Amino acid sequence: EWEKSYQPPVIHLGRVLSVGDGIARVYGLKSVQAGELVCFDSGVKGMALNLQADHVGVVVFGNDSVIHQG
Amino acid sequence: PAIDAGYVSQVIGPVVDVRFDGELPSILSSLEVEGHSVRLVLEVAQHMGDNTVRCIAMDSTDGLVRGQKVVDTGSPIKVPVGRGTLGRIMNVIGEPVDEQGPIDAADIWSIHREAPEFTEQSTEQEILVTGIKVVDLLAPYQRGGKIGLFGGAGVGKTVLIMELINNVAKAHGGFSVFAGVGERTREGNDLYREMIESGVIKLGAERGNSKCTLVYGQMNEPPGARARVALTGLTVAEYFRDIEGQDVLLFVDNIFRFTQANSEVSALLGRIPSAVGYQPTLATDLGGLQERITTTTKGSITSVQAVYVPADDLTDPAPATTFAHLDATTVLSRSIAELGIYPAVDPLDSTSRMLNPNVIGAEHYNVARGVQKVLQDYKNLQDIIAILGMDELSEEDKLTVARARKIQRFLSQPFQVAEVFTGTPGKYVDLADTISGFQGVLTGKYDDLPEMAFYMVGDIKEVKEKADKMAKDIASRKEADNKKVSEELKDIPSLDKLVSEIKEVVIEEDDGLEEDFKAE
Amino acid sequence: LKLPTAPLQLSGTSAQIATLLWQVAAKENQLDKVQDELYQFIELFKQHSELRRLATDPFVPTLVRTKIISSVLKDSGASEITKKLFEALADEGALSALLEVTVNYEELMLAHKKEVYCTVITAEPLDKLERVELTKKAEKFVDAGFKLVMQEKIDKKLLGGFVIEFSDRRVDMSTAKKVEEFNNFVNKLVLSI
Amino acid sequence: ADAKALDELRKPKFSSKYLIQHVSQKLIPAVK
Ligand SMILES: Nc1ncnc2c1ncn2[C@@H]1O[C@H](COP(=O)(O)OP(=O)(O)O)[C@@H](O)[C@H]1O
Ligand SMILES: [Mg+2]
Repeated sequence: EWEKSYQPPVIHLGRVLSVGDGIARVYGLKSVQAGELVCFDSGVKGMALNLQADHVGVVVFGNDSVIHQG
Repeated sequence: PAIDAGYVSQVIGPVVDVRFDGELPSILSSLEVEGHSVRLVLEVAQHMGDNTVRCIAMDSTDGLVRGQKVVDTGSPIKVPVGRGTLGRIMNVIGEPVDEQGPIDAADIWSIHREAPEFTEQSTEQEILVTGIKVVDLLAPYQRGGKIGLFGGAGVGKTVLIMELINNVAKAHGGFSVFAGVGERTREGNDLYREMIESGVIKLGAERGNSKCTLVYGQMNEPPGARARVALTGLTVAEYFRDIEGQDVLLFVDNIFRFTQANSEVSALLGRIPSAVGYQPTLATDLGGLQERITTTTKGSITSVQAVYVPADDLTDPAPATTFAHLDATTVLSRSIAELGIYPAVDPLDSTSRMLNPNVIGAEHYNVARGVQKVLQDYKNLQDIIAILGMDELSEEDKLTVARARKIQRFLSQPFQVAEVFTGTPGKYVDLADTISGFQGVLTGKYDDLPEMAFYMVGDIKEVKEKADKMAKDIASRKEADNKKVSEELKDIPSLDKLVSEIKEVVIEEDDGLEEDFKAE
Repeated sequence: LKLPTAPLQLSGTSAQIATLLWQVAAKENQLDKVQDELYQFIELFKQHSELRRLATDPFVPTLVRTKIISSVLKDSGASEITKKLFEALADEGALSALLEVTVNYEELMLAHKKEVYCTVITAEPLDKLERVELTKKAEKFVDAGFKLVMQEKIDKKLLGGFVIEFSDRRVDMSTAKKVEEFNNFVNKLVLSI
Repeated sequence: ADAKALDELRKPKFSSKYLIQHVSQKLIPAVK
């Protein structure tokens, strides 16, 4: 039943501009909400706290030593 | 609808930026967000200069996307005012939150308005008797003035304002408006049930006979809402003063929360911070609010604004700015509340402009100044009593110590609303009786009375009555204590007869948690 | 006084110059002329050193930079828009903002030319029935009447399938992630069942 | 913007040469 119901969903992604001091300046994510739980590629979660006009500030729910630019 | 429909540009907490293609709204005007879960009202605070306003949101911004269309209302935040609002609870945008249908609106007034001018001011000085002894003795409240109840974090300024509501607000004749600015939601529900049970709020079709309008933006609300609920309570009170033309009351709870909400917002507008962490525009925002609470020629607003102090610090700029806007000041202290004194009014810091020999009489004035003199001469000797002891003082100094210890206990008073948790019934003292009582203790007619007879009594009769009661019970003694407990004729059953009387409850099979989680 | 609205809003202080440039060149309907001129100026900055010395050196006076940009752009059929743009951007030393004003202008023109890009990355070279069946499934991800183009890349790490790269959203219809989500779905049940 | 839309200007994309051909002979006396 997992193969007959398997649609790979379209996912709106975004790059990381800079990480340090407990924040992830995330490029893109035009469809993100203020306070949306984002999830990095390393598995560590995050919250889209500051929705700026040119990036999206993301605090990192966990250790930010697994997050790189890009 | 291409023009006059802007989109959300950026969101920083409770601060939302809208960018327009043409016709930016004026500052202090209300915007509406399209497609949000709750009706989220923005309010323009700045113009950022790239066809971009910088709005304060009156609700949560959780779930705002930077593409959401925002319409303009072309007006400020406008609340339903009139006689139909009497008996309703309103939030910061004028919606009813008491679930009694919509608000019967005579007119729709905005919350941003200019203060009344200099020529519209009234210069009147008549007393307002409240029944408390320290207020009616040392800092009498002006009837149509401004009253600040300072002191913070458990000194009793929210109990004292309920006592002021219970005393003055039913014997007043005019209306009342309670504006809860960032106090507890539980306290608002307690006041709503207590005003329904007392009859100053009625429900049903006889709602118009009530005499109190509630406006609540209580402490669960985001800092956009707490910065504007005082202005909504001001608009509701200013309709009664300006159009109905009659004298009201306006009890604003925790006006520090207005300054604190504007400081939480002004951290994210990118302004440079002032002293200890507040906004730079503290004094002007607090003036633009507090100068609207004024008695004009046509009506009167008698306001009792509780002012929370931060960490019991009167040199903090947020209450020290507020000190200039108040007629009668009632500073509460925790050093007196830790002595068991209630209400914990600091008698040597709480002042008033009504304490003048031309207004309240030279007898009341000289009694109040003598009481302040006795307490201050006591306060000068406090270290000497601390380290050197009571057994080396002068005769006159150890008489003023006893007189000051009697008037400190005598300034305490049981409240009509505090008896829910203290047992002692409240005593509403008249004005001339407490003036005569303090004149008697100042002259020295009650030197030989015990000090605990002065504690928690109304007037000068009840201190001698409590002395007679407490000096009976040091000499009251009964012989064999007249029990007659054993062998009561057909009164006490057996233990198992009383056990069999108990109905037995069943136990419904280990929390039943899966059956009412698969139900939804 | 009456400027035509830009198709997509953008950021500040370098995208605003591109917004004004698209508005002015859309009032004049030279929207693909000035894009070619800006591309020519990008490569012209790439070619010589005496022109990038007008944008990286902080000791050039503004008078000689303004007179050089005027006396160079006097001729060769340059548009009035690009001439006055480069005059205003050389008067204030903003010639280094050319490289990121033209990108926002390209995003604006790509919004107008009603054409969105994509990139399908694959393992084998695609055949013509693979391609015309790919366009029908990839068009269901666009959201209006657009001109979604289909770029091709070849990468051996995928074991067949396709991954669409829209530069803002990603559809991983590949088999290498299908078997990667397959082996993750089994091991969450073997630890349980 | 990003770097991904800014690296792609390193490849030439003019598709016309009516500006880079003429002013490349004018720029050297202009800086002289
Ligand atoms: N007149 C009083 N008599 C006895 N206790 C009082 C009195 N006034 C206040 N208190 C005590 O203060 C507590 C609450 O103070 P409150 O009015 O809530 O101040 P705040 O709002 O600053 O916390 C109550 O639990 C009560 O026991
Ligand atoms: Mg309280």
